[PDB]
Amino acid sequence: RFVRTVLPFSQEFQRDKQPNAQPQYLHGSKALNLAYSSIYGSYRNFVGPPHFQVICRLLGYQGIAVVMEELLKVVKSL
Amino acid sequence: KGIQLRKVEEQRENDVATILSRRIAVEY
Amino acid sequence: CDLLHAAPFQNILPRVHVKEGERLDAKMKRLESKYAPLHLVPLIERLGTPQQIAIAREGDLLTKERLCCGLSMFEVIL
Amino acid sequence: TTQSLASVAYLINTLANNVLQMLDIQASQLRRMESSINHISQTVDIHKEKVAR
Repeated sequence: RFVRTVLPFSQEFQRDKQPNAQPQYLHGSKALNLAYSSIYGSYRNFVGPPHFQVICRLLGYQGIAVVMEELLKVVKSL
Repeated sequence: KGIQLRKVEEQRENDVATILSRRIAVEY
Repeated sequence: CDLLHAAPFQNILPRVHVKEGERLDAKMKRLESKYAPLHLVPLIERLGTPQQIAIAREGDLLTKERLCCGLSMFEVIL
Repeated sequence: TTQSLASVAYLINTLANNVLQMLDIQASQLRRMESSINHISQTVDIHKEKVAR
């Protein structure tokens, strides 16, 4: 499993601002939103096999290949 | 470049549906 | 896991238990003829259309050939 | 009056039959073209998977 570091080296990510909408475009209602947020909050403070399963399943061969090529470029640059 | 385009190229009446959508969106 | 689910339609039977005084080959033949209705390519070949047959052949070829069976990626990265 | 009623009924019947047949033919065309479009979609998917592999 991976875990975040203590005293993090990078804080320059500047991620996109969260969009908002009515509850029926998310899980479906306020209670359902809260329930699912609580359910998935358990996956937030580590990276492990389940995350990799999801990543593979969503990226397919195309995304896996491109990501590996870009990681090779990153390591070459470093 | 894609994120820059998406940010700058944002979105841009006498339709009832539009009026109701604006009303409910403000209501949220 | 993806391959474990294509077996019935591709005729990959498991090894069967032959009890006292039974022949493994004839037993496997009986099992194969039990499941012969599940085998997709011959069924489409018999009842299908030339375009259907070409598409089925291509799809079966794609399905049965996966990296898990006789390929590796880490060594090339290294 | 009898002649008029018979003639009008005959004409309406023929029009109804013609419209029915026309609709059925169009439905058959669309079924066939749906089959062909599905085949094209399958082929395109096969090609994309081959490129990915």
